[PDB]
Amino acid sequence: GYDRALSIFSPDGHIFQVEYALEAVKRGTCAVGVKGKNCVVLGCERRSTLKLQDTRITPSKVSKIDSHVVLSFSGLNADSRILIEKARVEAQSHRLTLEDPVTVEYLTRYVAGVQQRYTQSGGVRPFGVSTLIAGFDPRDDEPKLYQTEPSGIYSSWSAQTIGRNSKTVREFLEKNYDRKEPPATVEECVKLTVRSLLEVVQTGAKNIEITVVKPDSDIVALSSEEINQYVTQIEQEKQEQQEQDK
Amino acid sequence: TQQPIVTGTSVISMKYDNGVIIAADNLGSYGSLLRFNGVERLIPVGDNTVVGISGDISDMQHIERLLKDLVTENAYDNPLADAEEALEPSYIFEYLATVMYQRRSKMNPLWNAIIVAGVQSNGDQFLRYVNLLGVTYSSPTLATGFGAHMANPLLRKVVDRESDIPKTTVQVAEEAIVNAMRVLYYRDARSSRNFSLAIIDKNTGLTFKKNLQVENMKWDFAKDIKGYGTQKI
Amino acid sequence: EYDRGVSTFSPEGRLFQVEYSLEAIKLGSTAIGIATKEGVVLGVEKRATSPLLESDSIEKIVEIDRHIGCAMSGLTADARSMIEHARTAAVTHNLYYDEDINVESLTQSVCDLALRFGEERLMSRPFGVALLIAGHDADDGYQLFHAEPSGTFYRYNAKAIGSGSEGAQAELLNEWHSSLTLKEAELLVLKILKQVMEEKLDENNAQLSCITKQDGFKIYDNEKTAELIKELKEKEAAE
Amino acid sequence: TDRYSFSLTTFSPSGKLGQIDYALTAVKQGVTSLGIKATNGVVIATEKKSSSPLAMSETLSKVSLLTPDIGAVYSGMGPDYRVLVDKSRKVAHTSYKRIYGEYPPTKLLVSEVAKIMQEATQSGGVRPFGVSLLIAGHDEFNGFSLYQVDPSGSYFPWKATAIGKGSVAAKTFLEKRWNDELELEDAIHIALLTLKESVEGEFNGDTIELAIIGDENPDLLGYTGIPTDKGPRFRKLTSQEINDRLEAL
Amino acid sequence: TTTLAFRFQGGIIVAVDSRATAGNWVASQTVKKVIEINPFLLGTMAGGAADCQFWETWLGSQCRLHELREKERISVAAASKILSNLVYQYKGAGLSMGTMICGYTRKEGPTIYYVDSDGTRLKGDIFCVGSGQTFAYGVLDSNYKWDLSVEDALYLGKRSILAAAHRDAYSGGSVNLYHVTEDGWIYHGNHDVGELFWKVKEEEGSFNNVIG
Amino acid sequence: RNNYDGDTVTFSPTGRLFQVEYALEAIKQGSVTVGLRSNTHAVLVALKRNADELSSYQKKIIKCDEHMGLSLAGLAPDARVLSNYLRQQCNYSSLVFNRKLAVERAGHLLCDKAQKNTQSYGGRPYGVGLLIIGYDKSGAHLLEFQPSGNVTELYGTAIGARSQGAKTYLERTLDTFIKIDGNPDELIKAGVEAISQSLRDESLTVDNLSIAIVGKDTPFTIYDGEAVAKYI
Amino acid sequence: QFNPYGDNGGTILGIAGEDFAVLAGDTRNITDYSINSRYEPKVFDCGDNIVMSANGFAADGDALVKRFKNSVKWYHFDHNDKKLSINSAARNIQHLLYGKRFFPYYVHTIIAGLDEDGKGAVYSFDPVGSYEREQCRAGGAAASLIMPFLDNQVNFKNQYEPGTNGKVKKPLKYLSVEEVIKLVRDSFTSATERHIQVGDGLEILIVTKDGVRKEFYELKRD
Amino acid sequence: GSRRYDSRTTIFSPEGRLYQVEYALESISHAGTAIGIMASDGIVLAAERKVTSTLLEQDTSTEKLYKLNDKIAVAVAGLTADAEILINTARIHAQNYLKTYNEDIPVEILVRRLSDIKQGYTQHGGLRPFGVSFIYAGYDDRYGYQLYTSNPSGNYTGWKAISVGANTSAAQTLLQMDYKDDMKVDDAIELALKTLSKTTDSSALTYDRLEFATIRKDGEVYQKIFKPQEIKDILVKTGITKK
Ligand SMILES: C/C=C\NC(=O)[C@H]1NC(=O)[C@H](CC(N)=O)NC(=O)[C@@H](NC(=O)C(=O)[C@H](C)CC)Cc2ccc(O)c(c2)-c2cccc3c2NC(=O)[C@@]3(O)[C@@H]1O
Ligand SMILES: [Mg+2]
Repeated sequence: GYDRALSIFSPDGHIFQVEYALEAVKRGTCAVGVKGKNCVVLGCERRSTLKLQDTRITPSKVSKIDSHVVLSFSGLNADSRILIEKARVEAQSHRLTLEDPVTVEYLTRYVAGVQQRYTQSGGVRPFGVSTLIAGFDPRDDEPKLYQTEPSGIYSSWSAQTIGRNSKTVREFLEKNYDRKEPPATVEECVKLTVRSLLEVVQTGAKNIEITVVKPDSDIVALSSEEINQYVTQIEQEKQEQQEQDK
Repeated sequence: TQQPIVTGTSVISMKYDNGVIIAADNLGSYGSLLRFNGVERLIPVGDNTVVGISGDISDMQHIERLLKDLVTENAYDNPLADAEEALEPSYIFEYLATVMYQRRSKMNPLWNAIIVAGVQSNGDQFLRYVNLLGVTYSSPTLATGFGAHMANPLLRKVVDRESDIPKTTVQVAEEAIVNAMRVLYYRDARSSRNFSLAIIDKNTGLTFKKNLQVENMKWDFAKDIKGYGTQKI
Repeated sequence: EYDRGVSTFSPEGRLFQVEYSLEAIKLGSTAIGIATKEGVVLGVEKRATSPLLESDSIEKIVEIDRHIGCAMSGLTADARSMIEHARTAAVTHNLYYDEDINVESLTQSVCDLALRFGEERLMSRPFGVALLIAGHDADDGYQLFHAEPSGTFYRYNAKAIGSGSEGAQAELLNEWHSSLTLKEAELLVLKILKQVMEEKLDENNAQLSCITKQDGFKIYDNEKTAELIKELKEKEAAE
Repeated sequence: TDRYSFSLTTFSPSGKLGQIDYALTAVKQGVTSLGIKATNGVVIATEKKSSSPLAMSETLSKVSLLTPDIGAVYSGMGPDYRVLVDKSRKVAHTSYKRIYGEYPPTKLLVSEVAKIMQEATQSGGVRPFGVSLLIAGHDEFNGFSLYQVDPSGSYFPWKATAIGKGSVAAKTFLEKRWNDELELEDAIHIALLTLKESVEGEFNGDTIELAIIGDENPDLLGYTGIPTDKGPRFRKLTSQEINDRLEAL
Repeated sequence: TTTLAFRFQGGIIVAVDSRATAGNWVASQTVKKVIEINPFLLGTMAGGAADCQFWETWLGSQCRLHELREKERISVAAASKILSNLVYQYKGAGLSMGTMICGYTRKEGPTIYYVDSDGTRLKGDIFCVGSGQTFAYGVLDSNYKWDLSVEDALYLGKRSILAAAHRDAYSGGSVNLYHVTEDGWIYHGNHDVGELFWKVKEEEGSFNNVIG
Repeated sequence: RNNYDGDTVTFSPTGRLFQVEYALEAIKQGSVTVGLRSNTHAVLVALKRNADELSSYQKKIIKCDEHMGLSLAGLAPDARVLSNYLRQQCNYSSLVFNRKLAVERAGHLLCDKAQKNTQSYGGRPYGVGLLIIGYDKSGAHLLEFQPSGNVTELYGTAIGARSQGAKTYLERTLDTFIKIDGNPDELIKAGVEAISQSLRDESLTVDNLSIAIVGKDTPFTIYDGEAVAKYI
Repeated sequence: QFNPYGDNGGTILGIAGEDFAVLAGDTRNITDYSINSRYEPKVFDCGDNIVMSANGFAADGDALVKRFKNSVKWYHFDHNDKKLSINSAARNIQHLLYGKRFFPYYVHTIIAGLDEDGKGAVYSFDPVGSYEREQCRAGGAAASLIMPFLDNQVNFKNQYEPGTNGKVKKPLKYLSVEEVIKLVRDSFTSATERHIQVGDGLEILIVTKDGVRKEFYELKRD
Repeated sequence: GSRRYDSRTTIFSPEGRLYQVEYALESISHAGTAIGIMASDGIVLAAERKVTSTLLEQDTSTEKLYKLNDKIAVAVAGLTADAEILINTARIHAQNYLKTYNEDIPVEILVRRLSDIKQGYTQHGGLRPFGVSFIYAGYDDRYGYQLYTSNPSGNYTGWKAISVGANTSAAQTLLQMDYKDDMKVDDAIELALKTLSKTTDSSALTYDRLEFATIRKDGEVYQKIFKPQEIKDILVKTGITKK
């Protein structure tokens, strides 16, 4: 019934609704993804503002699409749920018709196509969500990390960040990530993630949420105590650097 | 239509040197009852085409309505509808044939056999056949139903090949048509003595004769037939 | 802007959204194609927006069929559906006719989607990407086509689209001849790309591909492209 | 082609649904109507503001029957109320009686009509209803009840209330005059007093409408022989009865 | 119609006949019952001539589309399951087809699937489909061994098709042979049954039931 | 202009449809083409336009049926849409009635197809003008079609940029070319001269010239490239 | 109760030589035990030097021929007047027939022409589209009568070289146009002698690299 | 034609916000206050009636608290009619889940269904969003006692204690100051009543302007909707009033 063209071109060659969706993404909590030699780490920021929130039931920023692929997002949470549900449905459909779980690239491409269709269909607004999809291809040990934007563009990244203050975290990553020597162990990857988050998540480990993906469908979310241990070690090394200068 | 109700019997037609002739009785049969007398089954379209229909009378009237509507629609925005852009016999045929084949393929056919006969703009004699199955064929002599079994053998002895058409005159063809009508009245139970005959001649135009009757019938020998074998009185 | 319809005519006789999408393409990346009697060459600027972006995941040159390749410029997201429709069209024409679809026919079928927008079902906006469709058929040999969201398509001996398309096109007009070879076209695409690119062109921010009658449509790997880059460097150093 | 598929009632930056407030305003300019719930019946009443003295006021009824135990009165735009009473009767028949063999209780019928009215404030190509309704009903498990339904689609249960022009003064008078021990005739008297307050012109059985949801009137059933089927509880008072009760105001 | 396919140490052996009949009337004996889906996938048909031919060509089109989309060869499992879901969508409509999808991939190795119009899809090592599948099955299962040479396995497939063509009246014409290895399928010639029978009878000392 | 040029469903206070005029202006900013008929033949001469020197020349002549074709001026996609509809109509005529579609009826169908878009909200009127040549049971016919829905039969006309020169040339040459019966080459040369009467700082070449001919003993055929060198 | 199918008899034959093809058909259109017409051709020229015949149900045959002619027109319209290859025509006809897989054209289809290499070629289709390229194929009523004769006199089946102890088959050889015309005439005379649905006239279309020509011969009318 | 009248309710602002969502949130902020508090042995819902009149039948009045099933209740803030529409849909979804799986519906599933409905209304259709905020209080065998909240934006979250409607900031601050993880249901009742009495815009808290509900624990949960006399008794007992 309602087919009004909401996403149209502007005289300078811009689709305003898409750009405003990107801005809505920039207003959401921060999310980061980093590739190791044999693991992928996804870190996310929790809004310190809310204190009476019970984490036993509140949805986490990292959601499983299959047993081996996870998706984090920045932006509107409801559109994120929509995209995650569609992605899970498509993953099960690909499993059913191909007898093989989907590749991270394929799931990322499906999500990007959904977003692009929402940027070119009538009566609908684009998704106010940017996504980081991570995992390992079936029977493959090479890590996989991808990013999709509201505009429908998707691309692979050694390490990436989305959301508010993503510029600072991206600078920290471009500085402290050597393509030649990725974090060989899971500990190095998690430490780099927690550092990148601490560059902007000023409050503490309570607001940091870390998940680790390892081949053969090994997805585990770190407890707040382990994140606190990591933050404590990073602070002790920072104070050691402060003392070695003396 | 799934089974015909009121039906008309055979329709005969043949070519000659300057045109074509078609004819059919005026009977509408409700099965074994000769219910309706005076039922014209020759539909003249324009001044150059005649459509002879046999089968379900209701579908025949539907085809009459379709032909009238086709003439009306061809008249629309056509300053040459009375001339170079008039309805040719081939047009009327092709339209009816498309309709018949479509109605067959939809499992709701027009329970009819149609013979379109006329003269084209260049004087050529057009004479073609279609039926509820959509089967189309064209022969110098065309008949439907019992005619196809009885009328054609008589009419084919006058024009067995195309080369025989220039040799046949209007009188010859009309006499043959009348003889075939008489033979059908002899040997067809669903036939009538009253019929109609149309002549489409590339020079005189359309000559349409109604209320014709089968004449010169031989029945005297029936007085000498007594018993089915051994009976003598 | 929003006060009018998407399929509204300007007083000059043009469709607003079409011209705006043309501007959007102007702000797009660079794509250059050159067609010669020995094959067609397509080169694109990857334009990785960060050193952490894995440049391999920048597929701006896609295969429509073994005999038809395509390069995109602008909003590459929009290109997805077009590429799918093109591939499907090719395979469907094969299934229906046991033969390869003509390059011009594929380009026309792609363009038939461009103005299928507005308010059976139409898209809201026209496409925001332009295409260079290169191919080979037994009727018109090697062919290179430019396809715009304007529904119109042209056949170029050489064509550049995207940022810098003006100067690139001029240099093509000055450096093209009917006796051009395949290696010469590769080096020419490399030179024009290195000129119009803000970054120093290497085998990671540029991509090369070629359609030949023998091997079909092949995208050059990083090593062959880097060797061609070294050859062009030696050529330019000694001129 | 109904291209108006978008909402005509949206939120303004001040957090206001403009069309709903304007419907309520149009209601405020409507003729005063009122309802009073007693211990053994409910009463609804309103003023018969005719257009021309040539027009026959009895042919147009402001008080209408929904079900044999549920009646309704309104304030606002007449035609909206007429189409609403038609829809309410049909929905009471379909979404309940054709399923349970009995007429719906008052609360459920009010909820159905409120859903109908709410759809007007959110659906495409439509304005909210320009009426406010007072529904007086009786069911076996909830007794007597009086509900008010606003254009916003919201409804409230009232011990007694009024809507229209003299709404505030009427509500104040009812707060000062009502108690939880009134009989039906006491409620009728209080309603007549409140109407005499909220009217300036003539006040007689021919210029006011008043109906009651009280006891069952088997004489109005039209058929005898079923002991479980009693007469309807809704009854509009005749002009003679109205004038008889006015003579003792 | 008689088709057989079995995997062994040297890959996969596929063997079909070439007779197509319309009742007692042999409509043709030049029928190619192996459809080359792609250089790595073969499809053997049995049953509905138009059904099998049309839908295996459509399967080839779908496999080409998958290769274009995913930049990767389609697996024997996925290729067979596409046609399986198709025929199940057409189940009960009047399709009569029994096909074998055979392939060699790096992920799966050598793989053979049987798919019929009833929706059945079975991965297997030895399959025979058609009117003369029983004679094939007999000869195969009596002389089968995983340690067969390429020569011996090709000859065994040829001989099973030959026996099925001799006994079954609806199978005959000529034997079409195929060998599927890592590098794809290799065509091993069209052998006319009329002469192949006499050759095998003279060289094997078998078919002693026929006068010759 | 403003407040009345947003839709094709809005009438101007003077009684004008502005979107229609904007489509007509889109026509005016196109390549020039000319059509001329006698009583035995009908010729379309079109000047194909190119982007630059490395680009092809956009096709301007489309074949609708063995007896009828057209030349476009303006939007190429709308021209293709209308030509495909006309092909469909001629094909339906031939298949259902074994009849060649009259050029007049084709013009009527195109007029109604355009009027459909010039009155309904959503969607734009077509943005291309057409010159239709056709030989039917009444002889040769030339039609000029504007996306306003107006189609007119003429002995000769022209559309596109600077079409007035060709139109005046035909107005003067009418008494001459109406008599060129049974000589295709002379009518082709007359059309080439008519289209040359609309050139500014440009010369006719084999690459930019397209010819179309239909007639009694000539099915609708198109000449491009070396085939037109005989007229330059 | 309404039967949407019918049989019009008829017989068609297709032969392919070195640089030519020939498609012949009887011109007798019949129904039950009655003759409808003695000259109703069913071997048609469709253009691009491709001759087609769908023999069996006359309505379905005519419908299929008209659909294929329309397909050739639209193929010229939509592909720059590209000549339709014979294999492409065969594939398109397969799809046309399989379009009514569940309401088939009660016709056996045969097309003839030249391939891309300029050699003669014939393609045969069952009523649902299972197509095959062959060198000789007969279809229709007398098909069972002509096909074995064809296999004997065109592919030299069962014919061994004399004295070779039944070991050397007759060398398969391309036939001349005159010989295939003789074979067609003999096949159709035999069909007229033994089959009641064949006769009246034989019409032959010969497709060479120069185009399509017609040869008509009379047949018995019994 | 009709393009001139379309408000386009589902479009982004230049900042990246949904106009109608923010305006509905404002409208809800202008509505009554509702407070949910989850305890270790139960959950409590309290709400203030903005409809206040001495002639309002508070017995048959439920404008803030509604029952979804036997294990889930909702506190409403905003337009009551849109709230009832969504509540009807939620009850139907709960019963459909029951008919399908023969087990009571988990709370978060119902919450996510309602939130996705809201989001769909904030992305397509060109219709106005639902001007309603929901506080869900439920019990499932998986997570025990659960307290959720949802707004017109289609977003939903979970809470130990939460407030919606008017003056939510001061209410949340007070709750965070006075909440303890080990409190009981009576402590939750006291805290909710004190927060409502301290953040009310009226003279003082009275029973006639209150709705109260408790989900308590046998292996069976009890969903008690408080009646006027029970509300007056719990008010005078907790010390908010005296009589
Ligand atoms: C090489 C692959 C299989 N080899 C065969 O040799 C198979 N033959 C065929 O498919 C022939 C082809 C031909 N050129 O004759 N099709 C018909 O005859 C047609 N049937 C007819 O009734 C007609 O004509 C009608 C007048 C028009 C449809 C088409 C058809 C229809 C429904 C079917 O369920 C089958 C075939 C079918 C299925 C499974 C096995 C066999 C079948 N039909 C059989 O005849 C066979 O038994 C044999 O196995
Ligand atoms: Mg005979």
